[PDB]
Amino acid sequence: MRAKWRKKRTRRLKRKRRKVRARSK
Amino acid sequence: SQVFGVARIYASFNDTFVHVTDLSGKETIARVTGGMKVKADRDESSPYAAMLAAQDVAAKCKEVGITAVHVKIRATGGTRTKTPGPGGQAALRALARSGLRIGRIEDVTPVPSDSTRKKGGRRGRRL
Amino acid sequence: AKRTKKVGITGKYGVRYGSSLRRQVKKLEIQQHARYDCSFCGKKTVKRGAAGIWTCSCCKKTVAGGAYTVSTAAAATVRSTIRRLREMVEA
Amino acid sequence: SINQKLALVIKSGKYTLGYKSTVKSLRQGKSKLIIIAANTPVLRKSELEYYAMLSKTKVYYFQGGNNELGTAVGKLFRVGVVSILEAGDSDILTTLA
Amino acid sequence: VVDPFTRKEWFDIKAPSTFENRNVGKTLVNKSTGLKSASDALKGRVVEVCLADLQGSEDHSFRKIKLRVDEVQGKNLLTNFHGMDFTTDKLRSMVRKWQTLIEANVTVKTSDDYVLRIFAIAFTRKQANQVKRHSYAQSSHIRAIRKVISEILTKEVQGSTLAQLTSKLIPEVINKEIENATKDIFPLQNIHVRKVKLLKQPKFDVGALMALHG
Amino acid sequence: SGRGAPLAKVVFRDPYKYRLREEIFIANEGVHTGQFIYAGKKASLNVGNVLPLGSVPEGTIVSNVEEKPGDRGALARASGNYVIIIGHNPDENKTRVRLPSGAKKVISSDARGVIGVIAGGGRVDKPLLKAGRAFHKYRLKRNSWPKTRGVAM
Amino acid sequence: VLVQDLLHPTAASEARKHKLKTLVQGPRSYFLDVKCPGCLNITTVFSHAQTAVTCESCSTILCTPTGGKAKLSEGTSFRRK
Amino acid sequence: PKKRASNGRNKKGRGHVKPVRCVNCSKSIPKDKAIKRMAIRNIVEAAAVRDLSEASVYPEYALPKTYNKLHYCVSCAIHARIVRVRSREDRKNRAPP
RNA sequence: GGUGAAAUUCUUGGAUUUAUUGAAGACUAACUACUGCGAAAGCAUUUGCCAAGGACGUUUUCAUUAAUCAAGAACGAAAGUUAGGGGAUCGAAGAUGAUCAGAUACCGUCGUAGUCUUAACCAUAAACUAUGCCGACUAGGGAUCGGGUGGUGUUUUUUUAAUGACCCACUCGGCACCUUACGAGAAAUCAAAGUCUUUGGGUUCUGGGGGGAGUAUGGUCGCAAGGCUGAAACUUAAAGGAAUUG
Repeated sequence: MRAKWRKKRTRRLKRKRRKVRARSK
Repeated sequence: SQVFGVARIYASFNDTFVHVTDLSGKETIARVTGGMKVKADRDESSPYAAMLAAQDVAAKCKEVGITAVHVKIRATGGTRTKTPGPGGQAALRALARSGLRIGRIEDVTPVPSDSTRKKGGRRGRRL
Repeated sequence: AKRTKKVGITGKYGVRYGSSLRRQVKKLEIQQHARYDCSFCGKKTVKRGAAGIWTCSCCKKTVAGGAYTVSTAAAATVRSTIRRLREMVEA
Repeated sequence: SINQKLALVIKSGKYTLGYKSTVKSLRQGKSKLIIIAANTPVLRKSELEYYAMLSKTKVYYFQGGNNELGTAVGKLFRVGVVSILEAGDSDILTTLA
Repeated sequence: VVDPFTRKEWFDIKAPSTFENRNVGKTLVNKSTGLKSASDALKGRVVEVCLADLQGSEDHSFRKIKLRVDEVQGKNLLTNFHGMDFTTDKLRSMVRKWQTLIEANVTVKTSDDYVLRIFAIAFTRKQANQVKRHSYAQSSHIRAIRKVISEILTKEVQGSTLAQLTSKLIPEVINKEIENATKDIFPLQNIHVRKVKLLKQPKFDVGALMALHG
Repeated sequence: SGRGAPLAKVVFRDPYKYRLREEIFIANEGVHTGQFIYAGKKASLNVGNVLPLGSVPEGTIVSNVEEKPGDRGALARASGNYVIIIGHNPDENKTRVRLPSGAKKVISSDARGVIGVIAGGGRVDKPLLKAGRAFHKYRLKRNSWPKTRGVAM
Repeated sequence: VLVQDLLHPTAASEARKHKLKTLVQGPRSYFLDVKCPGCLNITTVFSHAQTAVTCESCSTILCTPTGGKAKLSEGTSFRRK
Repeated sequence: PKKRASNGRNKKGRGHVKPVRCVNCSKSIPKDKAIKRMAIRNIVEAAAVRDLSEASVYPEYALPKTYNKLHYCVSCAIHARIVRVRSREDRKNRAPP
């Protein structure tokens, strides 16, 4: 797949992981 | 040394408008659109509609009192196209044939001195 | 030393009322308790005794000003408009 | 424009800064010229002008406040009016009036 | 079913004295019916028409002049200068690559009520025997010309109403001063007056209008 | 107290007797104690003066404008607010004006109104912050605070 | 090109070149002695202006400054000294 | 330790200039790229020139021209307008005809 | 209206349509170019004020003051965010009518955020000549922007004076270009990517097969969105760059 959309795919999952980790803290 | 008029040919893509008027402007006589004569409605800007209606204009125009007519020429302009439509030439020749004398002509398109965003999107119209 | 990092004058409210509100207030409280310069005596002696009223400490003139500043933006432009609009009638 | 003149004047001939001193100078006859600030008050202005018309001293109105009139004359304090007693190296008498 | 085209009463509008001939406008509006008399209805309207039609000289096809009505005298009325333009195509002919365009204006006053804007224009020619294709202006000389031209625009008006103005306009003797003043500053070419229009209209004033018969 | 716009105590000489009769406008922004205040028909268009609405141009900012001739203040009398005269209707001497809501109005040219904005603009820019401040604001107005919600009772 | 002498070139192919890119660097600025209109005595002046010079005794304008060489006003004779 | 990757190829311009939308299809485009043509034609066609001249009041008449500058988006230029595509050598040449 | 064609749509509770005015924002057309400035990002209407800067001129002065630069710092498109204003066109979302097997996509008709501006933030971009900066030296050729020099040159007034504008020759500093390759290069191409196996003029920064990954974690800046700094296990024989046919 394309790089521009890959970037977005990363980003969305990163700010999911931000909530997932910050549920504990 | 005879009576005059003015035509003002607004010929666009997908419609043609040529409505002769009095020398002042407000006193109109016969509107005649592109879609009046023919009833196909994809041929709104076609030659045969514009030549048909151009005689019809002169019919109602002779019925009051018009001999000569100036022929100012216009387009949609502004943001859009700013280039004359298909049926303008169809009109011009047709009205020049059907009875009337022909006065002076010039361009009167609404040409902007740059203005507003054009309709379509940045990446543009595509198919 | 330099006593606090960011609150400044709004640290009197302390922990409360929400950050965005505190900052929002601070934005004004600086201007409210600013010593402004007089238009007449030309010293840094103008304060306010109630919002709207702006006093000169020496000189002792009192100018009608804004809520939290002496010359609020809208006022500043109004005078200029009037200043300009007087030059069509007279000269 | 005018600052350039006063910079030269303030370090060659001689001058005076204040109000009382200016009045004194004006009384005696030494006053060649006065520079009144724009901000300085109307009563004081008119007063100075009245002396000026009697001593026949040429009157100049500065385009700037008292802070500015200090800035011009190379002084780190305000000065509502500056009266001149001797135009030394410069020639500020006939350049303006 | 109505037939409202023919019931309108016929009419004609004539030009002012300061041109050459009066016979121009032949129009219709409406009959003087119950409410809305056509005498006062048509006053606001104007006619844009070529100068060659009312000058008796076919060389001036460009410049279509605008004329507004005020008085009515038995369906054979007199009219007074409203505005002017050049023809759109003429400007586009004037506008070329490999040269510089210079446009300017000023809100000059006449002797009376009439206050207006007048838009001047100039271009830069391939002077005499240039080898280079363009001959561009300097660009301090563009603004320095704009100043001289502006001055000319100013001092040539504050004169006797539209009477002197229109007179100057018809053969454009304004151009000569613009030419010989600018000649030393920059070669130049064309030099016309694009537009003139009334920011401040007249107030009625029948004395100026009706004292212009043949 | 109970009006964020500060007041302006002005003193004229009565024409018809030797005395100083005092009036009290809502102070327009940029006035100072011992500024002169010119009033009436041929007053200057300087901030503080009270001219009839025919005498001003259009685009003009006034405040405290009367609804009709000689009612002594009516519109734009709040802290910060102001009207904008946006054209004459010189026949049957009215003038068309821009009220601080947005909505328009047609009123006599003989209705006076005072030049400029009103002081204390940007009063409501600050948050009231703590209930106490609100209480303090309201106890100099009336007893419409605090307000219990109907859905509770 | 290829083989030539740069020590002794020609005045033709050197006076054309820039002041800095000659063999020995030298200015293109002679000194001129102007005889003014008023007085009979001379005024020794540098060919390039910088400032607007007036006469020695009877103070009137001699030569105005430009982008390069001095603009000597009116009919006034001069020398190369 | 440390290890990764890539990048690519080239062409020339100037700095930045504002765009002018496509006269046909409303795509945005600068003026170094541009692709422009001068539409310079009479109002009348070759067929219309006689029919008019015959019906013309005024001797000599006029017959002006509709002038306008048309800007394309490269995509649309190849769709119709004179641009097409040239060889390895011919794409260096700048002469029109 | 609107397209490839249809529809949505609005229509004598006069629609689209010409002429006379007004209101609001909008953007500086055409001229506008292998044209101009800025450190870049980026900047085109007039006029004024405020400082600033290049080149040029210079028998002016200063006298190695300098070249680049980890840290640290100003600016930094567009889109975003914060609270006001402004809120016309165009228009993420959205609603829609078509299209099609499906269409929440392309085509249409509207339309909230935005586009504009005030004060704050934000720091990324194919921020592109994906070509560090300073210095020197090497091939020709014209054309052009900005000074400068000279010529009994031409042109323009008041024949003539002065400038300007031209023409010619020349020289400095640029935006660049045309022709060769003298050289360089894997080629494409390059007057610099040259003067480098006959390998060293000064200096900063970055890369060491592809992925995993510009991810994880930890710091740090940010209101947030994100930004800077930045691995590992594990996996794999090619990824790739130019050209060559087909």
